[PDB]
Amino acid sequence: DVVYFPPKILTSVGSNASFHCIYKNENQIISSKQIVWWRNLAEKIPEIQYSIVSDRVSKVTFSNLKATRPRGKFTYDAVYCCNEQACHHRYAELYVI
Amino acid sequence: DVNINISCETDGYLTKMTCRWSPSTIQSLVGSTVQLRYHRRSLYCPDSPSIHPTSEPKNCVLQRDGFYECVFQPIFLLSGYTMWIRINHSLGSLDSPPTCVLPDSVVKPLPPSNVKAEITVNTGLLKVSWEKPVFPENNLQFQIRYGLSGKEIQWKTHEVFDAKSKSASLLVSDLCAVYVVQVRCRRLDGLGYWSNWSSPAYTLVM
Amino acid sequence: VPIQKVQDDTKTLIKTIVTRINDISHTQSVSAKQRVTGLDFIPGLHPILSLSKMDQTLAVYQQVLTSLPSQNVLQIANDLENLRDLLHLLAFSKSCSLPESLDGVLEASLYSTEVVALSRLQGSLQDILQQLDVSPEC
Ligand SMILES: *[C@@H]1O[C@H](CO)[C@@H](O)[C@H](O)[C@H]1NC(C)=O
Repeated sequence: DVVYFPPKILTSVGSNASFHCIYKNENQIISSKQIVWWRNLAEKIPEIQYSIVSDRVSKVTFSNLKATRPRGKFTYDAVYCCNEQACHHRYAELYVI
Repeated sequence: DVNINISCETDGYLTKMTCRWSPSTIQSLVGSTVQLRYHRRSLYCPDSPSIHPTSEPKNCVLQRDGFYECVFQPIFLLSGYTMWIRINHSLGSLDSPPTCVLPDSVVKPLPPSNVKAEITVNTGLLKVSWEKPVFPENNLQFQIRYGLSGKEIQWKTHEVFDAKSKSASLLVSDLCAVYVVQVRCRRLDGLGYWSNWSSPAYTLVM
Repeated sequence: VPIQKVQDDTKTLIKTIVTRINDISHTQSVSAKQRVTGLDFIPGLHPILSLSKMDQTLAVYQQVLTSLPSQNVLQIANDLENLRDLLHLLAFSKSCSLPESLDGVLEASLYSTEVVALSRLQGSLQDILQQLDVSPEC
């Protein structure tokens, strides 16, 4: 299971938004250095934007947010907390208007 | 006169099929309902359609032209749709002769896109080029109409039967005139309608 | 019924579904090889070799796509149903016969379910199409 802090973010263009995540891999929390972030399972977010809040909580910071381009019915971007190559099904909903 | 003809047309995206029929012979007979019934066969149409005992009603909407339109969405591209008109009168019911339509065979493709027209002055030929629509995947035939841009276009048509042809060269009488070109397509086997004419393409001259 | 025509219509239908999935922009960018945990019930890279394996794979993809609330997936599910019927018609040729965590992943992660389902479906269909040139065993 994964936990996002916060589960959802609603913001406007140009603002900054940060997501925290906890990755409990098969009953053991992996090191925050092992956690990587993905965007809509399509492209890895540059490691420059990552921030190690603590040994277990990873943080991603978005600067000068661009308006989220809708992909059909999906008007939000799915942010994924992943344990290296292996991602999880649960994602964070990022709304940029 | 229960000889009502039902015509169906599948959109260029193969997402829905609209069927049209006229109740012009039944409007006088009031006090009874008229609705479209249909039955779907897993694959293809039988050689001789038959009124299957088990059918389902389809909701049709009356249009301003007086015809009823029934839209099937989603569709089963390779399923045979047997449909007919049922009149449920107080004395009983009457059924029109059933017809079976295969949605794959009544597809109206989208017009060819990325239509380009260029005049090669080195040879004096009008070169037309286009890109086939996304659908259908079957081999297509193309027809090109071209003429001098003006008040009343005097159209000329050229038929292209090469399925793998992506261009056509036409010898025009006036090399210094601006021509307008539009292209439409249809299934090579003729099992379907002609597409609409593409967005007009214009040549240059200098 | 001409079996050659059934095979040609099967190839045309497979190409149609592949093109439809290609038209959904947000699906082509997702790597079908990159594994996602929690969605192991969605036939990833199973070496599809028999007709019954193709049928069960397409039935799984059909059941998954049926739950999604989009009309594109509903249409793809209907096309897959037609493809399955075509596969049964092709099976009757060579004289041979053929025989719940989804709710939680749909409720919590609809986007992941749709994306992974469509990417795996595209990969499976490209494998079936590429293997249709070689006579497949029952
Ligand atoms: C948002 O991030 C940018 C990135 O450099 C920074 O300059 C700006 O000060 C941040 N805004 C706030 C309110 O923190």
